[PDB]
Amino acid sequence: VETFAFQAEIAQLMSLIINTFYSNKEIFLRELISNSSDALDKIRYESLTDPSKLDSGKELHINLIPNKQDRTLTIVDTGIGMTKADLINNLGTIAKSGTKAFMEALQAGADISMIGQFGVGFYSAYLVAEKVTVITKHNDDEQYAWESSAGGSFTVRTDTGEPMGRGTKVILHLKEDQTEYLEERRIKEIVKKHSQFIGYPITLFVE
Ligand SMILES: O=C1OCC/C1=C\Nc1ccccc1
Ligand SMILES: Cc1cc(C(F)(F)F)nc(N)n1
Repeated sequence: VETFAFQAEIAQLMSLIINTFYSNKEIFLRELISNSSDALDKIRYESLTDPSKLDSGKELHINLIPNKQDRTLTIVDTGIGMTKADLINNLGTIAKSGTKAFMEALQAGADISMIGQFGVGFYSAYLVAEKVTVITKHNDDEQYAWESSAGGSFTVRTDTGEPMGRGTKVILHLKEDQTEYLEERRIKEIVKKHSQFIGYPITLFVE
C-alpha cells in the first residue's frame, strides 16, 4: 500500500467541502453520475476506431448500489476506467481541473452546487462520505483501489479480490447522519431531479 499527499489546493478544496455549512448535499449523486457518463463517453468514443477496447465489456451503463448494513452507497460504471497514473493524477492533483477557479468563485459568492462546472465534482462525495474508496480498471492497466478519509492523504494499492472487467466503482462510506441516501425513494427522487437526461441506463439496485 502506497500513501500519497494530496496537492495542497486539493486538500484545501476537500477541507472546504467538509467544513462549509451547506445543506444541499444531494448534488453529490449528480456529480458522480456525470463523471460516470463522461467516462462512458470516452470508452464509447475510443471503441469506434478500436472494437477490441470492448473485449472487457460491451455494456455501457451506470449502477447505483445502496447497502444499509455496510452503510455504503456505490456508484458503478463500465466507463474507460483509470490507469494507476490516471488515478493518482486525477484524484490527487489539480491536473486539468478548475480547482483554483472554484475556490476563488466560492469567495466571490459562488455556490458549492456549481462544483461540477470546475471539473472537481468528484470531491462532492465528501459532502456525505467520511471515507471514499475508488476501485478502477482501465484496459491498459491492472485493477487498483484508491482510498481517502481526507486529512490530506490517500492510499493506492492493487486490488485483486474481485475483478471488474473495466470501469470505475466509487464507494461512499456515508456519515452517520447521511443515511437518507440509502433510501430507495430518496435515490430515485435525486436521479429524477438531477440526472434524468443522462444518456446511459442508470439501474438502482434493490437491497
Ligand atoms: O470530478 C473530478 O475531480 C477530479 C477529477 C474529476 C473527474 N475526472 C474525470 C476523468 C474522466 C472521466 C470522468 C471524470
Ligand atoms: C474514468 C473515471 C474517472 C473518475 C474520477 F476521476 F472522477 F474519479 N470517475 C469516473 N467515474 N470515471
